[PDB]
Amino acid sequence: AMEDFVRQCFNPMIVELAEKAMKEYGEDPKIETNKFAAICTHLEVCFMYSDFGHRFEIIEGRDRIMAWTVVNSICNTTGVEKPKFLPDLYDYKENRFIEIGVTRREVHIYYLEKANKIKSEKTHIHIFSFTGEEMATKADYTLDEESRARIKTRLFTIRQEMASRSLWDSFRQSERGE
Ligand SMILES: Cc1cc(O)c(=O)c(O)cc1C(=O)O
Ligand SMILES: [Mn+2]
Ligand SMILES: [Mn+2]
Repeated sequence: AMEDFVRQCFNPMIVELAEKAMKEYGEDPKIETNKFAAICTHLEVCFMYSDFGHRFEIIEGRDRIMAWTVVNSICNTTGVEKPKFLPDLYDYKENRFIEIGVTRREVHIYYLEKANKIKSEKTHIHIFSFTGEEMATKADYTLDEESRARIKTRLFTIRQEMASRSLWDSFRQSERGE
């Protein structure tokens, strides 16, 4: 049911990118169905965020070779510190990487996990929940209210579609994909 749900509510490119990523690391998306849904969800949010501005460089969704090529290449032309971990976007207006978090838990909680994981980076953090809460570094939310409203609407809709299908309770308790 969860596998059908994802093949039906995300566009084939997101599904294929997610499915490929899982199968390369030896994860079956027919088994790790919550993870599958989360990877698709987070991918879609990153694509939506980029699309609301050539203000953003999409790093998430690329193979590792291309992602590091995009990163090293931004760093050499801007001078900005090289992150330890692949972030999700680069913002050419504010001249900072963005790490995008999508969480079934509280936003402050997942914010802290992110901020701790990348403690020594100057990467901007933007957390979304499936409840329409966000939290971002210095309460700087990067996007305009409308672009953020679209993302929150899309995430709430995924939640409710999952609930229509009696999948939400599994998904929200499953913390995998975070
Ligand atoms: C959990 C995780 C979450 C992310 O938001 C992310 O952007 C990412 O690139 C990777 C992972 C991850 O599986 O390490
Ligand atoms: Mn990422
Ligand atoms: Mn992310």
